Amino acid sequence: PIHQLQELLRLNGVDEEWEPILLPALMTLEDSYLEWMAAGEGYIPPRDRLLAAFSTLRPNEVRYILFGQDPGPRPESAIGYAFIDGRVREIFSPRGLSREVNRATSLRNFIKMALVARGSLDPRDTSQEAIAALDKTLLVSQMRELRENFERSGVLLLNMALLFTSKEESRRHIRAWRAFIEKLLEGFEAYGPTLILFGAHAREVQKLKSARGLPQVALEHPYNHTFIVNEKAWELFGPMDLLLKR
Repeated sequence: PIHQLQELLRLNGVDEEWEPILLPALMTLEDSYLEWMAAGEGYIPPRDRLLAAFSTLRPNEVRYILFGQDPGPRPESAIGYAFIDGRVREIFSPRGLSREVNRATSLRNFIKMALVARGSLDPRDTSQEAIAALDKTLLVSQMRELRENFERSGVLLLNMALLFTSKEESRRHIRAWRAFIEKLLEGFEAYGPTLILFGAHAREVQKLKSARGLPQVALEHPYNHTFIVNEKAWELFGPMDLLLKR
């Protein structure tokens, strides 16, 4: 069971530094569950990416924990990060945002919000035309790069459940992973990262005894167009400059 867990961390490229925090948390899962997960069949993302959010950051670099619900329904979308859609490649296109970004509503509005936050777009014109006209030499061009700048800001992209099987079971999986999220937050108490809580998650995470210690920022949810012009979102994400290429 532990041997399997250290194989799992490996398989995902997660550094040994994570073991004091990650192994206890993963040890909160029931063991029928852990054997099944070790078989690595019947769920997304693939087992070698379950822990992808932990594969670059080290515990002492985490400054923000950004929550999502679960890896979602599309296999191509789920790559082990809470908020990033695996189907996106190019952020932009000659008419503005790419097709993949535009269908991913939350990400479309988050990117527009970032463009507004840095002052590239005026909050009253965030059309695809306004975006198409902007000079993008200094901005990232790939979803890969957006996620990497999430990690350069210390943002752990954490899903409440690290795997998905089918829509109907998502609730069950979330209940299976709660103790894990929770031991996990227990481990960060000393570090004190800020929990970034979209929509219902804010209220939900209050039920965790251990979320109580950590600082929190409750925002509404980027699927709403209102999120584009929400100045608390500008204040939180602006200093990260997530669209600036490095």
